[PDB]
Amino acid sequence: AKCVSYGVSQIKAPALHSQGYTGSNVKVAVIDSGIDSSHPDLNVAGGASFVPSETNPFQDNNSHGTHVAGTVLAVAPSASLYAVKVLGADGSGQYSWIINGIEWAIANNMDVINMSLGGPSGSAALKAAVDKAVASGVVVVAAAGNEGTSGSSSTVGYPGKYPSVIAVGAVDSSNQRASFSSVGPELDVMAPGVSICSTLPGNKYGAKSGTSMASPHVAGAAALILSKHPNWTNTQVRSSLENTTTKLGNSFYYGKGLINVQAAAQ
Ligand code: NA
Repeated sequence: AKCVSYGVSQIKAPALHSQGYTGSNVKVAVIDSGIDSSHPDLNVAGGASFVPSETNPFQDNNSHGTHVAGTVLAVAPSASLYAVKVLGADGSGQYSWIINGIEWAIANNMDVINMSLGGPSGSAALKAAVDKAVASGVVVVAAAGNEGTSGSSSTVGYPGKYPSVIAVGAVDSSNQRASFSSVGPELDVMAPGVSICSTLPGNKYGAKSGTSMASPHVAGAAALILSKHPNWTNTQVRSSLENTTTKLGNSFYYGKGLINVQAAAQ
């Protein structure tokens, strides 16, 4: 059959879906390792690859992007997906490629960007890309990272670390922060990211854990909110999202807490 991550119910999407809103007409760029468009439960509307060795953004050699992309879809089934391939088959990519995929989203008028990816070093140009995307009105979401903790140090990666990005940590089914989830003052909200079941390449399904799994729930969520309020700006979308979370533990670890889409959409 299939699975829908349990995070769809947990972030309260079904209520949006039941109000009639499902991400309709919202453009979401899934900045990852491609998306296997050949999957039946997955419809990709377009995309582009910045990985020179891997020229087909609709071919996913890793599984990462298909999974992440199926999670967005699960939260917002009618969203339009763009596969922006910046991570090759090993799971890694240049910062350059990433900016390139980010510059492609701005230019193609994406409404939402999901980056379930991260690096330990800052880039002023990656920082400029995300800032420009947000300035262009795109809602940018990224994984907060899977670096655990380190004393008092922020373990939030880049770009999750920039203030213009919404960095998403991961919770499990019982809202407990996942051991691996990065922490730090830049962590903004949480979403499920432990053993999340989603689509895989070759008419498959599988679960994975990671802030990368959390990120797409928050991105599919912004797409639900948009479909209900297409005139809201990104700033508005994002604010509703942070302002209506279910508070959990302290902020260094959980951020503002878990997102509640029913509430966010108002
Ligand atoms: Na941030």
